[PDB]
Amino acid sequence: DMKVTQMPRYLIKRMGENVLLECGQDMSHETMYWYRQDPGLGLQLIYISYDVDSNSEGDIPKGYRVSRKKREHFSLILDSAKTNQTSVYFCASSFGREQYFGPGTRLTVLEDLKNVFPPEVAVFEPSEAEISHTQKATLVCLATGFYPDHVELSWWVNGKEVHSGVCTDPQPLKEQPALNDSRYALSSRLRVSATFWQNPRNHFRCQVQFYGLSENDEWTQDRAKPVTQIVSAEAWGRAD
Amino acid sequence: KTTQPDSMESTEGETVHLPCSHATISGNEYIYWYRQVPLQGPEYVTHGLQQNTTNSMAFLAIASDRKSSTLILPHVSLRDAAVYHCILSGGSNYKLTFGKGTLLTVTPNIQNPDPAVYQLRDSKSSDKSVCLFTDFDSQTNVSQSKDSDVYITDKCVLDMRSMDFKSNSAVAWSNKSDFACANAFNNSIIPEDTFFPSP
Amino acid sequence: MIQRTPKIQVYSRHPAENGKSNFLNCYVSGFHPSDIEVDLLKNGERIEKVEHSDLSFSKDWSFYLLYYTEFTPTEKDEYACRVNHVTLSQPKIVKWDRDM
Amino acid sequence: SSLENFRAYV
Amino acid sequence: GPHSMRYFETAVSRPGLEEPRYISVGYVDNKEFVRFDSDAENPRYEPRAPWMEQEGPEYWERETQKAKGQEQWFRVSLRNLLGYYNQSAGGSHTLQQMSGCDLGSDWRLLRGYLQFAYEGRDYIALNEDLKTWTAADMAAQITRRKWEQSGAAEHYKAYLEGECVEWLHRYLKNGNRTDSPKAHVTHHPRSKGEVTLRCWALGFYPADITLTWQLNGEELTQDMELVETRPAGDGTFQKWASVVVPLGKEQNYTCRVYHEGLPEPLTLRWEPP
Ligand code: NA
Ligand code: NA
Ligand code: NA
Ligand code: NA
Repeated sequence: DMKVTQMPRYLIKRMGENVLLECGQDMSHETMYWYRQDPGLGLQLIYISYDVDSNSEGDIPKGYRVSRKKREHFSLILDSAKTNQTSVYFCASSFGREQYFGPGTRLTVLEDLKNVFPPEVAVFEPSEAEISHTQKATLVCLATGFYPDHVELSWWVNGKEVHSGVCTDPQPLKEQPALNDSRYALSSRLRVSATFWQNPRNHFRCQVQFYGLSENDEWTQDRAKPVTQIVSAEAWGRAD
Repeated sequence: KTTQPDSMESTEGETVHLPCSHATISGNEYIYWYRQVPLQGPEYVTHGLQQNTTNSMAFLAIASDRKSSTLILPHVSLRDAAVYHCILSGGSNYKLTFGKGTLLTVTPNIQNPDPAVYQLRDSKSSDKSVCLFTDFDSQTNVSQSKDSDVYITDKCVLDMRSMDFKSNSAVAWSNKSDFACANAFNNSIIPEDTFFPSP
Repeated sequence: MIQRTPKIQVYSRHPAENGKSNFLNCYVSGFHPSDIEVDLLKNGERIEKVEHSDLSFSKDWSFYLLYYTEFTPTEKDEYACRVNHVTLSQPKIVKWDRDM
Repeated sequence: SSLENFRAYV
Repeated sequence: GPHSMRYFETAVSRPGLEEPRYISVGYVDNKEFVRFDSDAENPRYEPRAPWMEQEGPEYWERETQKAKGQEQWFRVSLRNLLGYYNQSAGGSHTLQQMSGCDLGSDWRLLRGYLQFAYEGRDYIALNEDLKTWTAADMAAQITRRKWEQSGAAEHYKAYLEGECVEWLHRYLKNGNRTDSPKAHVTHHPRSKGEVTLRCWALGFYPADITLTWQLNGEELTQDMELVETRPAGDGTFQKWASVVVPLGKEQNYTCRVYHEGLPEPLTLRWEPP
């Protein structure tokens, strides 16, 4: 019932382009908020909306403006994106008790899109030594060579998304630690019993959703356009 | 403003006590607690104006002079690991000022550790490999490699709820021919009885 | 919604004494809504220097205000209060009687 | 000293 | 002894303009001591009793900020009310609020008050327990559910039991006091052989008073003519009660004046020459 929505989860924008971030709440709460959060720093209020057309600047309003024409929505507008507006933006609402937060939008503002790459995805099968030693089987998924850090990795067993027996790296590694524009690598594990892995009818899929370029995004480069896409890697269980 | 310790460490299943100091609180200011898992939306935990409040998520104890409080999380779960923010919220105010908060880490209680480093092969290519360090006790931390061509993840906990089972793991991989699962985690303080299957 | 028409009283602050400075009051009470127009009149002409109390209300939520001006009564000068309110079809005039 | 109303509106 | 503080707030919506018309009047022992008025050139809380003039600049800036907060609370509340009552059209949508506390001789909270009216009728009120609400209609029940869910009563209780009582103490010490009525009887022609005797009570505070006419300790059969109690304009009240009596019999009639500031009720009459 208490739900605040934000889409997309990730967005790439070129420097100087306009941006529109949307937030919705069907509970018709009077109060809505826009915050941003840079890594290692706290949530900072950009603007608060007390009601339709009743907006007040927060702590860091510069470079933003808002729109609240109906109580169910609250928009954040960046008229000319700056690279230093790369951040995670959270919207919130309240009826007078606590604040309810949206899932956030990760915005990455880039000078150009030449360093934008989708991930390559590989599944590493369980070792026979683990199977014999523990009677468990661990699959490893590596998502490599992606930039910016705009991925959502999920595991699917027999066409069903799974969370049990899974762990995804909370943060990706830099493929070239010394570079600020280094591509990333992310790993995840899925662990099952050796008997489950040994059934050839069991299907495993590591899926990586990458949030890259859109249709209205101009691409003048020679290489394959790094569009928003799903990149997967699959494996079946086996007896030997 | 509130003041909290930067960090708190705990093992799952134990009680966690998160202290908060707010000596300049006014009579009309509530004590709210919010938590945030990295990169996720913050989530309300509890609030109170005076004395004690109990809900499904936590217990809040407020001192009689209202100058300090404590969030108590009995039998913590791995799902409770987050940054916990104690914030003053004026009863007439919709604004909040998020401070540093307390990073709460909760380690799994590994029942039967069996530390081991396994070698995993790519599903489609026979040349690509990864090293998996797993089943070690929560006391061990995994350091990055001394070699820049070697990638080592931080430890991660996976929870197989169907059984009463949790396990820690870290992954290492590289392109250099000098790399092997026997030397992969050399820069970490790993158990002496770590299992290295003989190739 | 309830609307109530104002009750009016016109009187002096102190017992009237010809040639002695005093205050002419028009007390409007029991009215709802609060928007009201009140004029104090001297021989049928509107008095310019008129002040009023701060709007408040009674236990039944009805408003009350006191409108007042300094005046020096005489045997022949006549005074009144004129009130308009949404519940009235025409302004209501109440004459000042020093004995009441 | 005046009351400032609880943040929840009517 | 017993003392009280109250704030009487009125907000009239003007949704086509920046803010509603908003006025707050504060009282100590039913005497006005402060006021905030949006109709003023520079809206701010101001003293309305000379003993408040010693409070200090921080007090006035703090009170003014609370009033600007109340203005917004009333504006959004009035927009909600507009929707609860299906956008029923009107030029004077009014939200009124009364709040405050009664203090006893032993310095305890005797009674806390918080009640609202919309369009001149009861809307929602905090009950004596300072924990539950009485809702007057369907729209007020929507408000009640919202306030029960958000724990609103606890904020108001904390104010009434705390800040309200503390500041009422501070005011009583600042202001260091009943004014007894001074009465007189006036004599007026009425008809042939008859006269009007008018018993006046002036300069009294509080407003509560009783005037009666008697003859040799006994009540009169006639109904007295009286006027409702009215303010004099200097913080004091007036009232009169009249009887019609035979010319030459005036001295026999007595007026009695009952007031809390009187050790005993007044007794007076018209004295003939
Ligand atoms: Na909600
Ligand atoms: Na199976
Ligand atoms: Na207090
Ligand atoms: Na309590």
